[PDB]
Amino acid sequence: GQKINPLGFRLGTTQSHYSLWFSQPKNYAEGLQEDQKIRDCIKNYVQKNTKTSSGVEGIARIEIQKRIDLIQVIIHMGFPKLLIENRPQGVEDLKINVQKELNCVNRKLNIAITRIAKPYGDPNILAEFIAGQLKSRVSFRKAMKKAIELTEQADTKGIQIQIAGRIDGKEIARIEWIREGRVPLQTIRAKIDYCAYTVRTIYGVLGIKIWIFMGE
Amino acid sequence: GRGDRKTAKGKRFNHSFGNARPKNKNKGRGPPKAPIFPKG
Amino acid sequence: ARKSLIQREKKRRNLEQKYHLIRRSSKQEIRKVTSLSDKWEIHGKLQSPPRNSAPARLHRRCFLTGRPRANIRDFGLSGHILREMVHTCLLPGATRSSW
Amino acid sequence: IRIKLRSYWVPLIEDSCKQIMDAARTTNAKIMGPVPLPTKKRIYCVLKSPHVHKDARFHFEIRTHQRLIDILYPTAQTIDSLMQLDLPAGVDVEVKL
Amino acid sequence: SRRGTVEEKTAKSDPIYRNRLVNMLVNRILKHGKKSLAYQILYRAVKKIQQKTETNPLSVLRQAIRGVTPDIAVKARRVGGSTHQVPIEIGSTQGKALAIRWLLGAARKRPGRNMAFKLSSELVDAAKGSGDAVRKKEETHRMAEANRAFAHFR
Amino acid sequence: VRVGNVEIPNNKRVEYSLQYIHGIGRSRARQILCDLTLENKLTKELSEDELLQVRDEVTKYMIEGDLRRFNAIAIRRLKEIQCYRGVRHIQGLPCRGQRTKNNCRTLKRG
Amino acid sequence: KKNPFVANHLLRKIEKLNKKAEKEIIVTWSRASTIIPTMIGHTIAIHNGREHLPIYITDRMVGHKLGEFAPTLNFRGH
Amino acid sequence: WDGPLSSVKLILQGRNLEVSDNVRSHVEDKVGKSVAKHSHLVREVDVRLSARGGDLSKGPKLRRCEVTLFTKRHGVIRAEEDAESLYSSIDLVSSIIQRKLRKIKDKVSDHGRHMK
Amino acid sequence: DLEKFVKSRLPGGFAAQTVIGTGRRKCAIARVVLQEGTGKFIINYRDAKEYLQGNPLWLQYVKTPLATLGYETNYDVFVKAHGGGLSGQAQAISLGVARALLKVSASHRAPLKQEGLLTRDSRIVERKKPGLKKARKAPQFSKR
RNA sequence: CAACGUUGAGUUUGGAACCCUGAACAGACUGCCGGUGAUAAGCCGGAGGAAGGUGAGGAUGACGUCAAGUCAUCAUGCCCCUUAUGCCCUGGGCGACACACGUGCUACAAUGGCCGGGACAAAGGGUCGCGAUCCCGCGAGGGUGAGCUAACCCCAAAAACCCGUCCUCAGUUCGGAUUGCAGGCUGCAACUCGCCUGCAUGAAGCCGGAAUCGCUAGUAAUCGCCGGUCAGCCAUACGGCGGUGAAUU
Ligand SMILES: [Mg+2]
Ligand SMILES: [Mg+2]
Ligand SMILES: [Mg+2]
Ligand SMILES: [Mg+2]
Ligand SMILES: [Mg+2]
Ligand SMILES: [Mg+2]
Ligand SMILES: [Mg+2]
Ligand SMILES: [Mg+2]
Ligand SMILES: [Mg+2]
Ligand SMILES: [Mg+2]
Ligand SMILES: [Mg+2]
Ligand SMILES: [Mg+2]
Ligand SMILES: [Mg+2]
Ligand SMILES: [Mg+2]
Ligand SMILES: [Mg+2]
Ligand SMILES: [Mg+2]
Ligand SMILES: [Mg+2]
Ligand SMILES: [Mg+2]
Ligand SMILES: [Mg+2]
Ligand SMILES: [Mg+2]
Ligand SMILES: [Mg+2]
Ligand SMILES: [Mg+2]
Ligand SMILES: [Mg+2]
Ligand SMILES: [Mg+2]
Ligand SMILES: [Mg+2]
Ligand SMILES: [Mg+2]
Ligand SMILES: [Mg+2]
Ligand SMILES: [Mg+2]
Ligand SMILES: [Mg+2]
Ligand SMILES: [Mg+2]
Ligand SMILES: [Mg+2]
Ligand SMILES: [Mg+2]
Repeated sequence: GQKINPLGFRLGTTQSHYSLWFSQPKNYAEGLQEDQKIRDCIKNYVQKNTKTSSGVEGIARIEIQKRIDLIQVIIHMGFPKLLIENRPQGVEDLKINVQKELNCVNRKLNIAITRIAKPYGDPNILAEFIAGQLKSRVSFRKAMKKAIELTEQADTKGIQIQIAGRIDGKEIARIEWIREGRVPLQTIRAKIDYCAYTVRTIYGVLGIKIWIFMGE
Repeated sequence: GRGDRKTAKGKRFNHSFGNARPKNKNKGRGPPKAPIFPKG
Repeated sequence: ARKSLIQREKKRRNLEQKYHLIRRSSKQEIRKVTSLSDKWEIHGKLQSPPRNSAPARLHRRCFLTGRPRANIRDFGLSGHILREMVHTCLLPGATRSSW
Repeated sequence: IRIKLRSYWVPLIEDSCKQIMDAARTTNAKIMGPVPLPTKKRIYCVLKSPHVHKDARFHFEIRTHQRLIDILYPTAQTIDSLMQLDLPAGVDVEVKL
Repeated sequence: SRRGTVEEKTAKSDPIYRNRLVNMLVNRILKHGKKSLAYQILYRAVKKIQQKTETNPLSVLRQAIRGVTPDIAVKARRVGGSTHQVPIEIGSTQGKALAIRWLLGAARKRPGRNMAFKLSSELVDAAKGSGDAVRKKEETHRMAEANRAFAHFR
Repeated sequence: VRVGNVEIPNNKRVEYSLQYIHGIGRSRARQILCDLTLENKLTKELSEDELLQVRDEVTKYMIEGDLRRFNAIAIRRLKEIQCYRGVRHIQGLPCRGQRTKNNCRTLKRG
Repeated sequence: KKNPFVANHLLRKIEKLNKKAEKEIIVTWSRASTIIPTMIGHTIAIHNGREHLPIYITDRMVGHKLGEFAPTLNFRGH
Repeated sequence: WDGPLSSVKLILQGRNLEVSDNVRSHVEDKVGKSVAKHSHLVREVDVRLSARGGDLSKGPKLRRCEVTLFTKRHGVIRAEEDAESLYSSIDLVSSIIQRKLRKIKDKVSDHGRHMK
Repeated sequence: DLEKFVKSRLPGGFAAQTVIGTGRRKCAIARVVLQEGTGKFIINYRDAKEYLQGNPLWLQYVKTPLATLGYETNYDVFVKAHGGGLSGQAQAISLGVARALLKVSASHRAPLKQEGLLTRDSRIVERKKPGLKKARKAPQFSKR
């Protein structure tokens, strides 16, 4: 059967929103469009500028808070050694482009990068990791178990990892999943970080879903 | 009868107010049916 | 869908921007001004601008995908993308609602 | 001066109200309170699936809450104390004078 | 109804006469849940029955229902690969139900003008035992007794 | 009273009696009755004066013969024209923009 | 009180052809445009979607549209 | 097709495929036997044909016939077959139908003494 | 005329008075001022039998909380009502009366709890559920 | 809530005492009593209580099944087209028509149909918008345009119900198809193919064979109101809101 994105299930209980703004119903469509444009930009830039310098760049999430004056972007990021160490620091170099995109009329932009302490207590980062290893034609067993290890030494109470597609390039697709510790998906009180990710292989697409249970 | 566009009912169902089902008291309805003279 | 449909739409928008106030003007002109044989020529003016200049010719498509059907206006988005994005919490104020 | 706050999430708007009400309580101007207005709640429903099945729906709302705050007498200090105030990025303020 | 049985519901009293019976019949006469109309129809039936005869209509009720109340009916049983009509005996509430029902049924089929006229016609004909709603009950008995041999719980 | 336009309203209220003429619906009936003549009774209770008034008033609006040949010459004309509506009148298929895949039954019965 | 409709190109074509007093075949795609008395005795070939069908205009035609006279759907039998 | 079966609705639907005259006649014959003897019960025969494989798709050349029977009383007789040739498939379905039918007739119409 | 009887019998608005009760059921809300002397039923500046249409049922609902007592000639009732239809307004009037009655004298409790007039009726309309015609009504359904 | 007076009201006073709004909090846990039960979980009853044994509805859908559905939302392996299998345009077409199958509306009438006069909702939507008032039209609509970025103003008439007056058994004052005439609106464009009005027309159809579907209480039945899509709509659809309110186990 189908479950609900455990993100969406708890909204306004144990999980905040990402875009924190408000708009009158007409402007709502426009504003949403703007958020999409800058999320697009900021993902593209970081992808191209970090994967040229050969590193694993966690982009954990993008929080956007619109105020009448200044629109502020907070990047939750796992390893900003790639973004900070380059000479044109990501702050300014992105500030210029992201402010090219939305508008500068009545709105100026502020970029603030946040270091998420434990990178492997976040699903999104971890799934980018497995995506890297499976893009390397490492067997999925090894990748799964490495992820499990890194994470359970990274302080996690429970985790469930699913990988679906043509596995090892074999002709008939399948679904392989591992549950570890304790992961209630039905308990609304439980803090649950979910993430979905997609990979492009020689053999076509591969999906990864990850559940992380941080406690109540 | 609800399928009658000549009746208040049928207008009200068809969502067209018209000669039969008037907007206000000042819009002329169809020619009056008022007179009858029973006595006794 | 096809890129070319989104392009058709863009070009319609642009043309409607060009001829917008001309349309309002010839419209209030044929509305307010009598003399039927005069309205022949002002409706000869109406029929000159490109058929892609009419506001009834514009068509709203979802701005992420471009899906021509199923567009709930407030979000300028098609139902599916709208839904996934309700689950990744990109929509401010959006909550699964049980009344 | 009457301000109409409108925001989605509750904690942000009542905290923002707490800031305004205490910043106008400090500067000694009289306040007619954080009067709750009726919550306006929009329902939309959409097809769960990308094809076919018509009975799979998804109901989601948007809840907007409206607070009203009436400050009676506008001191120079009161106007400046409430024009300076820092209100979180998810609340909207309307000032009718 | 496989698991739970039914709890009892408050037996009401008709507003004018404080009766359980009259309220039973105004509930069974109901259609599209307009009680406004049902009460009117039944009260004009009491008016025509007090018009035709000088006897207390409150009694003509008990005569009408004592008259058409079946004490026995049959039921289809599957016994030994054989399909039997078995004369199962009827409870009291079910008796009053059946009564009110054949009364109302034969009342809806009358040739007349109003419903108050029909209902009064049939209360008048059932209180004397003179009509279709009593005939129907007696047929149920006729077909209960011809089948009397098939009750082994006898 | 037979005299009104060769036809027979019979033993009823006057309006719904007058309606039996082809050419009189609900509107012309209560208009003629409650505006010009002014009287509402049974049919056979109509005094000679009121009756004369009625005949004289109903004589200025079209009737069975006239209307039947009127719509007949409209339909005829359209059939000669060879327009679309006419093609449909000739063929026996609905011309008002109704779909032919399912229910023509009223008009297909012929 | 409201105008009837006729397409521009068509109206000036029939204008020129009525002025120069000749009967010529006019190929038109306006199935919309009304037949205005100033066009009678003309032969107008209207688009049915593939072929242009010639139609001869009569006194009777006026007040109608053009595409009434050009059958679009090809149907004979089952 | 049959007169004694005239009371029955024979519905022949190509799904992905084009129906010929020989397919028609063959359907009438093989479903014909199946139903004819048990006709008194039978009501509606729904036959769908699904072809796949060869030049159309991946996998073997499969032609799959689904039939469905209803009786005046019992519903839902479902028969699904996969084979090489349409003809083969139909023969298979008829083989199944016959069995299910005479199972129904067997159960109910036996005056089966069922005591319980 | 009745507006002046209600206005002159009650100077202090609908809030001030000592003995009050509020019924609510379905979408109908009714605020009930109880008074001493005679008896009259004024519902929204109109009479009981006027407003409630004289459907014996509804009248009986309104007059029932006073019949378990016998105070019909001892009390005078003025109520204002909005929301819903008239049945629910009748019920709400019944309840609000029961509450005002427990406000006057607390010894009325034992009759009113045996009759069951003190309980707010919780039954309200069930929402429309998607894929269904109304509430529990499913579309006409073909097995085939 | 009351008052002053008006149908335009005021912002014109007091009250925060009723209601309502929406924020915090309390309340229901077999918690208490009695009876049962190996002591056990519980099961029948009783008290208090607005509520009593998941109090009522909703979101919630395990491991998996059907190589179910979807490459026409989106993404994608591979294959294939690439002066055409891509792209611009105006007309058609998706709306055809011997029939067959399914979902729906209106019905066949006095528990009813027509008319006139009275009463009571909820929830919604609304600045390229909703549009009061007034004026012209029998009428859709047309001219005028307050007020309102919405507990303020508008859509807005709720309809069933009720007091009266007609029909009291008819293919009718039932039912309203079909079709003609004359128009209104949207829109460059209403013939194929929009919707709405006025006059006329007045088909079938007397509760429907075999079979079969929905429902356990605010439910069925029955009455209307709103929304989204939207220049205009094919909406009787779909998503909601309330009015009246059963029988049965
Ligand atoms: Mg599963
Ligand atoms: Mg009628
Ligand atoms: Mg309509
Ligand atoms: Mg109208
Ligand atoms: Mg007028
Ligand atoms: Mg594409
Ligand atoms: Mg459009
Ligand atoms: Mg048991
Ligand atoms: Mg309802
Ligand atoms: Mg509700
Ligand atoms: Mg459906
Ligand atoms: Mg519906
Ligand atoms: Mg005050
Ligand atoms: Mg108890
Ligand atoms: Mg519960
Ligand atoms: Mg649960
Ligand atoms: Mg599959
Ligand atoms: Mg398929
Ligand atoms: Mg492709
Ligand atoms: Mg092609
Ligand atoms: Mg085209
Ligand atoms: Mg279609
Ligand atoms: Mg067509
Ligand atoms: Mg009325
Ligand atoms: Mg709308
Ligand atoms: Mg207007
Ligand atoms: Mg007939
Ligand atoms: Mg009849
Ligand atoms: Mg069933
Ligand atoms: Mg159940
Ligand atoms: Mg629309
Ligand atoms: Mg329909």
